[PDB]
Amino acid sequence: KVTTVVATPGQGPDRPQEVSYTDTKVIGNGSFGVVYQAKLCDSGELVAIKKVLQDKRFKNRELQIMRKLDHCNIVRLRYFFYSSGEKKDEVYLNLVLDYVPETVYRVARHYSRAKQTLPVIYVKLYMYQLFRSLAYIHSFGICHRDIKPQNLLLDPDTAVLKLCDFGSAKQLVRGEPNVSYICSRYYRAPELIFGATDYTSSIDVWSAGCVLAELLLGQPIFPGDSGVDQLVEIIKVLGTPTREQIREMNPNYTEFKFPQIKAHPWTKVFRPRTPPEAIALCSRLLEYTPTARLTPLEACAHSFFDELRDPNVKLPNGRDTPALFNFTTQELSSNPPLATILIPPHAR
Amino acid sequence: KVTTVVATPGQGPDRPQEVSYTDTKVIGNGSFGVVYQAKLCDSGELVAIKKVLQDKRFKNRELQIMRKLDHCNIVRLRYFFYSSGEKKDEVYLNLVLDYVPETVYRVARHYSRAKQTLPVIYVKLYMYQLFRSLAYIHSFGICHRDIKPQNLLLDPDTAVLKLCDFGSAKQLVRGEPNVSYICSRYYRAPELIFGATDYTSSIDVWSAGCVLAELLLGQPIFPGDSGVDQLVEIIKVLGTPTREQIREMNPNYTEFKFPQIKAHPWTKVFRPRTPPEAIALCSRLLEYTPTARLTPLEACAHSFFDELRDPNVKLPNGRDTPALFNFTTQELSSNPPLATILIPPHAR
Ligand SMILES: N#C[C@@H](Cc1nc2nc(NC3CCCCC3)nc(N)n2n1)C(N)=O
Ligand SMILES: N#C[C@@H](Cc1nc2nc(NC3CCCCC3)nc(N)n2n1)C(N)=O
Ligand SMILES: [Cl-]
Ligand SMILES: [Cl-]
Ligand code: NA
Repeated sequence: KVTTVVATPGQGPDRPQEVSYTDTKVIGNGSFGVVYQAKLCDSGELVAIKKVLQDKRFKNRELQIMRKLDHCNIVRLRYFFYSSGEKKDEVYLNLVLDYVPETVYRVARHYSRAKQTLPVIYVKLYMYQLFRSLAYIHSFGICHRDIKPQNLLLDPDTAVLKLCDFGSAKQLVRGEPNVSYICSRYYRAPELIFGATDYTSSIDVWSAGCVLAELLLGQPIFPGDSGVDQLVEIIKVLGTPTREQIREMNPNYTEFKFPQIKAHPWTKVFRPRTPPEAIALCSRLLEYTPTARLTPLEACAHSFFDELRDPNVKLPNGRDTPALFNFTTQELSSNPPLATILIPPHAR
Repeated sequence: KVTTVVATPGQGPDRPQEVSYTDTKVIGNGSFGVVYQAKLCDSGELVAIKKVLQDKRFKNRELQIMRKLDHCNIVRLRYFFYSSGEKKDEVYLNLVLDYVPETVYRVARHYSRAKQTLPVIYVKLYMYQLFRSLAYIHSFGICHRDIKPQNLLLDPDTAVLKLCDFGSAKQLVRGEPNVSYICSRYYRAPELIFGATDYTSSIDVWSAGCVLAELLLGQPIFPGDSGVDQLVEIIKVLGTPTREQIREMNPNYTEFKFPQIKAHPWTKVFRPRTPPEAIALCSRLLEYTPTARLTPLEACAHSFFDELRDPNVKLPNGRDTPALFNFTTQELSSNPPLATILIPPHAR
């Protein structure tokens, strides 16, 4: 009922601490392992405890990444500790994360059952914060590789979004291959569908574009149970990829024949009330050619998010906007001059 | 109510004729298009009509393949015709197939939802016929590439199984590249998960192995929404692949690290009392090394199907089994001496 473990502070001094927690229950299963909710005894603060198999023979990459990340739009690591668990003779890594009450997946499914779509102000807020989180991790060469609604945590009251799951995350290095089989069905970049191993951080931009399109639409834009089926849905919207485009995605694939279809114009993909700036942003995210896609920071600076930089912007609930403009040098490092757009006059 | 088209027979002279049908209704969707049931006015016979967009550029390969195939365990293409459809000025190919009332998918789910398993006699009947269809197409060098319960049709009362959807099927040629992104989630050989463009007909055997497993087990054996999750599940059963096994699947993956995990003995994967020869056949289909997997024809000859060769065997409904032993020469061509096992005494 009250459990006590010795744990290391996620960030801060490397000094072990006694940590007591109660009201423990399973909130999720998965290929990774188990997620638990619990309450810290000292503070009363809720946490989420992600428990995963530890590879006995090399240090855990997820832990390593999560210990260097510090950002308002990434879920915080409070503590970690090793333990035994279900399977015999295994050591488990336990990541003690700040609890967050909702996910983008769950909110999006709430409006879908009400035959409604998320109000656009929320879509700007959440997508803006996702892009800021990607700008941050990308500035360290870290690619998330599994951007999807389930991994986007929301606090509905504050409209703050936090990026979870660094279980697939990896620092990408040019000339060093990467497994092609990361990323979840609907959110996978074409280069990944094509089994590329030399892909870039722009795979997260594609994933992010799929999420935005999906919030606008009320359903996934590129569904399918096979790669073929996904490609067809992609080709239906984007049109047939040229050979030049294919060579940039996976050069092994340039001589394959593809379904011959004309690009279905973007304005008719989305609902009539969809804002045209949103449609423009989707088109600049969901590009075949990886380097033609907006960077996260450029995405942040897109006109769709202008309403966020309006000093007179309020949320529906009445509350002010969360922190959107406290950008660090690290965050801006890919394109410092973009600060002139991203940090509006009323915040300098 | 009555629709009249000009259609060409699936087989025989390219002689377009008037074909009238009625009692038209939708029984399916997909990336491909839509599926209809209908009734042929002349004969009263039921058909399914697969409607798909046509490429005025290049020939339809699905059509080409289905015109050539003649086999008791492959759905017969009765007619094809061109039409107007969804997109305004676009040409649709309509494949008119023999109606079959059920699928393995539906049957398996019926049982699944009731927390029961298919009786093994039915697992024998269906999997044997599946392997027979595979031996036949493979003998022409044609790989299906999308084996899964939804593509397996059956008549409940005769117990006959027929293999549908040749939309992904291709004649494979060694050393010539193929798209890796075919085959539906759960049924995909690990070489496809690794994005191999170089692969063989043995991907169908892996898939078939996944169907056998799924019917014994009551759920898919390697679920997951990412390739990584699929692979975790695979390794938990098969154990970590050796460097050599990896090289046989995709040599570009040899230098990546994999979870160090011990094989789960195969007997403890399935519920107790699961026939041991069902388990043995599974272990010879679901092999990392693609060349180590049984051929379809070897699969048919496996002891798991001995009961089918019994002169006294009957279906549960009391009728005789369908025709299981009337092999052609083409069918036996991969390994003709296997006829000794495959055609039992009472059938010669
Ligand atoms: N575990 C885990 C996720 C990240 C995650 N998921 C969370 N869910 C929550 N809360 C849930 C929101 C969904 C509704 C029930 C609790 N809180 C946190 N910190 N995380 N963090 C992963 N796969 O890495
Ligand atoms: N079209 C199509 C499927 C094959 C297919 N599916 C069928 N379903 C039926 N009948 C349904 C099966 C069970 C559900 C009711 C009707 N009949 C036929 N001939 N086919 N043929 C494909 N993806 O190519
Ligand atoms: Cl035959
Ligand atoms: Cl049945
Ligand atoms: Na090979």
